[PDB]
Amino acid sequence: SPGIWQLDCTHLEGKVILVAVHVASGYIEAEVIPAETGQETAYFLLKLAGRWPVKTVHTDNGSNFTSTTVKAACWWAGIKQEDGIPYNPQSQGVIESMNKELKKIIGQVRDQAEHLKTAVQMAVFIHNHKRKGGYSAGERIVDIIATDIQT
Amino acid sequence: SPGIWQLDCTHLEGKVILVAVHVASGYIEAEVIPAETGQETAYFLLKLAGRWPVKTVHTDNGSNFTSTTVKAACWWAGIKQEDGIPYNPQSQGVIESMNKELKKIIGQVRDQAEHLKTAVQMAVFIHNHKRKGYSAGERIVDIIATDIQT
Ligand SMILES: O=C(O)c1cccc2ccoc12
Ligand SMILES: O=C(O)c1cccc2ccoc12
Repeated sequence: SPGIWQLDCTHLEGKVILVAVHVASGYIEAEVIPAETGQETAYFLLKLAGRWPVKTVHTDNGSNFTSTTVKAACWWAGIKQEDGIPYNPQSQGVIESMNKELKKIIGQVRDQAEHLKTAVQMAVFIHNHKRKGGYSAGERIVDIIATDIQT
Repeated sequence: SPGIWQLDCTHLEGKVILVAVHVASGYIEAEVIPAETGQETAYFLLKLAGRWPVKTVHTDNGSNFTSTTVKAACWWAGIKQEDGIPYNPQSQGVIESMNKELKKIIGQVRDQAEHLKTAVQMAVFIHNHKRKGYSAGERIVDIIATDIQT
């Protein structure tokens, strides 16, 4: 479904990496923050929704589901906030594996980057460009949404 | 072409807004930074090229064109760096008008945001969703989707 994203928060080097995954394509955006607060999560979702047509977000935990700053940004940006409960459980494993994959890439580039934030963005780039066509996630998200626009 | 972006740096509230415009669609990504440096520009290009299929960037000035750090990020991300000289001169007035438009949006949301960086991101959202009949966000997806199919 073209508008559905999942939030995912993972830890590395005593810092937090906030990830949004476009569930249908596997495409991601990510940022490093010093910790997951509502204010950070709200800003991150605002950035995401100005860049892709975000209709539904599965939030990553109940604090962010509850957070009034996150609810304000979802209201502002037109995003329906949902809980992120894996009523389908293969769903949990998909995210865990991506966190493992991302950290692996971060490790592979870590020495090319002075700051963790550069390595995370190199990781976003390699993730989004990897051919799986085969098509990449970046190709899949564009195809999904462009098919959707023809409606 | 689907892969061509232009960098654009504008100032407001004694801060700098770095903008990348996807030239064919008008779609933008922007960030606030304390000053335009090679390091900031390099990191911004790295983020953009992980998000969209960036093939050529028209750099905004000669310092960023020259910058070793920007050249390094362009190398890493597979981006051809080009100067941004207005070869067709209508190019130029297009950017100035966009900067004026953005700043207008920023003023209209400014009071809903405590920090300039929130207002800038609200402005990117309004800019990219505005219908002109398709929005810039729809145009960039259609352009690149058409591209992928060949
Ligand atoms: O390869 C593509 O067409 C593509 C489309 C949209 C986003 C990204 C990020 C890396 O590649 C892409
Ligand atoms: O509306 C769309 O399909 C769309 C596609 C790609 C990006 C953006 C940003 C807001 O809207 C979009």
